[PDB]
Amino acid sequence: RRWHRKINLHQKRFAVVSALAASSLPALVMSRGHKIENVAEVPLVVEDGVRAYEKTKEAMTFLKTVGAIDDVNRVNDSRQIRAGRGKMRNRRYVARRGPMLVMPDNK
Amino acid sequence: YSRKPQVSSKTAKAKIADLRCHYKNTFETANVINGMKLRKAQQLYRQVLAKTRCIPFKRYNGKIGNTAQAKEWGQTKGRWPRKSVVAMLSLLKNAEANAIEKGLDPGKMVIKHVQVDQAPRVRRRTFRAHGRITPYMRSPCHVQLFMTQP
RNA sequence: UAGGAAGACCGAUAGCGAACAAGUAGCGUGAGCGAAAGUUUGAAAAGUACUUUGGAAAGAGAGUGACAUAGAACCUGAAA
RNA sequence: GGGGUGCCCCCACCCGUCUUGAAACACGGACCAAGGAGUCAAACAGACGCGCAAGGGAGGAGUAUUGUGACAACU
RNA sequence: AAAUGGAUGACGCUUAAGCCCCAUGUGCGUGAUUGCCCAUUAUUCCUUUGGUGAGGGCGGCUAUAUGUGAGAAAGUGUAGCCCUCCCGAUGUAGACGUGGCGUGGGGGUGAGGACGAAGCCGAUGGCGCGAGCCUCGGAUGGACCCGCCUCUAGUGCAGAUCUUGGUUGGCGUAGCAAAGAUCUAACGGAAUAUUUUUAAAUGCAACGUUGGAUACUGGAGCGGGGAAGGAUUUCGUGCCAACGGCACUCGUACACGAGUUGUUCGGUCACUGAGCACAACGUUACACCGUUUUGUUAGGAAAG
RNA sequence: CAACUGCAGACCGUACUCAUCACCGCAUCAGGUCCCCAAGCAUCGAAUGCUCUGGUACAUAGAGAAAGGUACACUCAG
RNA sequence: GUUCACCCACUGACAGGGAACGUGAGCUGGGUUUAGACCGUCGUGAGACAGGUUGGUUUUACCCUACUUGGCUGGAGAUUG
RNA sequence: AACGUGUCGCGAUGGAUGACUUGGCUUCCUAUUUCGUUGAAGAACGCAGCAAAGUGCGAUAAGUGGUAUCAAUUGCAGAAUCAUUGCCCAAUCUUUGAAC
Ligand SMILES: [Mg+2]
Ligand SMILES: [Mg+2]
Ligand SMILES: [Mg+2]
Ligand SMILES: [Mg+2]
Ligand SMILES: [Mg+2]
Ligand SMILES: [Mg+2]
Ligand SMILES: [Mg+2]
Ligand SMILES: [Mg+2]
Ligand SMILES: [Mg+2]
Ligand SMILES: [Mg+2]
Ligand SMILES: [Mg+2]
Ligand SMILES: [Mg+2]
Ligand SMILES: [Mg+2]
Ligand SMILES: [Mg+2]
Ligand SMILES: [Mg+2]
Ligand SMILES: [Mg+2]
Ligand SMILES: [Mg+2]
Ligand SMILES: [Mg+2]
Ligand SMILES: [Mg+2]
Ligand SMILES: [Mg+2]
Ligand SMILES: [Mg+2]
Ligand SMILES: [Mg+2]
Ligand code: NA
Ligand code: NA
Ligand code: NA
Ligand code: NA
Repeated sequence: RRWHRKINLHQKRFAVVSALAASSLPALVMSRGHKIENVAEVPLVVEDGVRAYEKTKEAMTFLKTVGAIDDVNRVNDSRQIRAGRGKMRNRRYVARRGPMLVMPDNK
Repeated sequence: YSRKPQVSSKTAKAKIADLRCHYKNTFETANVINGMKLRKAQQLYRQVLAKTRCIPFKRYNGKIGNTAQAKEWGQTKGRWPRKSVVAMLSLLKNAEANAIEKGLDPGKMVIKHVQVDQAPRVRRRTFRAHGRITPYMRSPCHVQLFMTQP
């Protein structure tokens, strides 16, 4: 059976560009389900000292400072056991999608 | 039990499961004593054994014989089922023993709620012409009753 | 032969014939053919001592357990 | 107002099928539960959606990566 | 002039309820132009649905707290953005449409659950033209599950002399009729001599052993021993759930224990027969082929 | 070499059945299945009938003059 | 084998038809019409012939109705007012 | 009158549905990777205190030996680093079978 698909290279780059622009409008961000009431200046840009953190405690303080902890709490409270046969097939829990953090590399 | 006694402190109950008697015969034998007294029901069973009276067959009468002794019950068909009468006599004796334990007087009890049901069947086989085999099945029954002192 | 990794798959008439003492029980002189069946009671056997009727099987009480219409092919328990 | 059971006056041939024509003295029809039949691949054509346009698009390979990593990015 | 008794549809009708024609309300040689009954037809009114549809509003300043009020979306399609108006509506084979219904799973989003999830039940009603959806009750259950947007498929049953299970009238019916057959007393057994409402008319029927009686097989035997086949059916003690198409206290049934002893019997040791086919040789793409007792293997040096 | 005497004599089978119930016919099925022994009287007799020995009362039974049946059961004037 | 026909007799007379060419889970099975076999004619042959001849399984009712007998028992608002 | 019919409450018969799943099916990867006359694969018979099948084993027969760990095994018995458990070097390995 035909399991995989081909997509034109230009169309794939068009889709990425459109999704990036959609993330810049707070009305579309709230409508998808994210909690951004305490954020300032969407799109949010933070300094580069973040890459030097070594402890998870430091990371959690940074998320609270910029107001991104509400979206993290939304994912935490939504964790639950999946309905149906899927829980027998190695996908037992479901959770929602939270914030993104984009980095210049894998460092 | 399908039904509940009105006064539980003056009632004696008894039941038997998977009794090895024909269900259709026991259905008629047990049904006739509903509403009777305990002593009157025992007397009728003794006279049926002596073949002086008969048990009326009202629902499973099929094509069975006619007799003069069925006129007492207002019909024409009846029989004298030996195995079912003996089994029903044992059940009444157990119910009478239960009443003695509770302190009641067996001479005043009146029978209420006789019920006969079909039990799981038992399978045998018989041999027919041209190399065929057909079922030869047995039909047991469940019986339950109680009786109250007025 | 030893290990590993998985799945937008099937879910006990499905998926291998076989989730079970299954290439077993059984069938055929033979070459060969070939099933049904979840022990899924309960968290724990705590699996009903004892009284009474009965030859026994069992019935009527008593008792364990949150539930015994959860009593042993014992979750739920449809239709004819 | 809805629901259940009975009654009265009126109306009312047995379902599915082949066939010009079935209520048929045409065939299949005891009852219930669970199963049960236009799918996947490959070549071509037309309609409709999307990208680019005298150009469009690759494939195979390769470059960089326990990380949503058999994905995604790049040539 | 014909074959079951029988058809103006039946009864019946003769100052017709028959045949051929003519009329019509209240008042038939004085009201000129509708005596009356019955349609999925015509006119008219209300509602739905679809259009080669036709028009209109949509730049919200009139004024207003509680103890005349709600809406208004620039729109194919929805609980249709709203208000007027016009025209069509049945249909086998067949084509197409639907912000049409329902089922298992993936990506998202939002909830529910031991103060009770799924499943199951219903004189539980409400909503929708409908496929269906939702609430209610359970004197049901005891651990998971759904709304919406999208992606995906082993996605919807009344019939195929359909497949697999279960249930069913017929039905306590058809039958259980070859081989002649049993009776009596005592004992055994829970299977009796069972009555509280004189004795018979209220515990029937049936089982084994022993004695007695009667009878059958009739030596080509329901006698006593073996082969083939079977493989513990043999024996003692116990036992009656299921099985011996009725019965059982009996049993080739079930349970627990026991039993088969050879220098001479049968077989091998230890013979040849109808025959078979190792070795050797030959053939075959390939031995899994052929020859191999008419005194006898092998182009053949087979004697230890 | 003929007598006598002393010692030792290996292995496997061995129960039960062989049939109107132990085998083959889906079964305790009126079918089928090889061999040996074989009494008295009648009589030509291994025909057929009855009997001592041995063996069996096991094959669902009880009550009981309907029609119509089956029978290895009969009789009928002219 | 017949339906039909034709003879012998009796008689008042020995008319003609229908009922799924009445009637096979009522019978019988002579005919017709499988497989065996013989003859004649036809065919190169296997075979053929509405030509002759002989031998050749006749299954099931216990259901509904109809009919024949046999019994039990309601009912006047034909079960109620 | 009974039989028969219909509706509701309760009880039988039967084993569907739901929720569970140490099973199947499909795809991918890694090795000091491939049996036997030094008698294989298969086939038979045996072995436990109580042991029918299955599992393990072979008259050293639910196991002997080495190694790491340490207090269990369990239905009832019974014994008290040495068992059990995992792994593996040294051994035993009945009758057959290419079978010689
Ligand atoms: Mg028979
Ligand atoms: Mg047979
Ligand atoms: Mg299976
Ligand atoms: Mg299978
Ligand atoms: Mg035609
Ligand atoms: Mg039709
Ligand atoms: Mg007709
Ligand atoms: Mg239409
Ligand atoms: Mg699926
Ligand atoms: Mg169905
Ligand atoms: Mg009878
Ligand atoms: Mg004799
Ligand atoms: Mg003999
Ligand atoms: Mg019996
Ligand atoms: Mg013999
Ligand atoms: Mg026999
Ligand atoms: Mg003489
Ligand atoms: Mg003689
Ligand atoms: Mg003789
Ligand atoms: Mg005569
Ligand atoms: Mg006829
Ligand atoms: Mg010629
Ligand atoms: Na579900
Ligand atoms: Na046809
Ligand atoms: Na008329
Ligand atoms: Na020879």
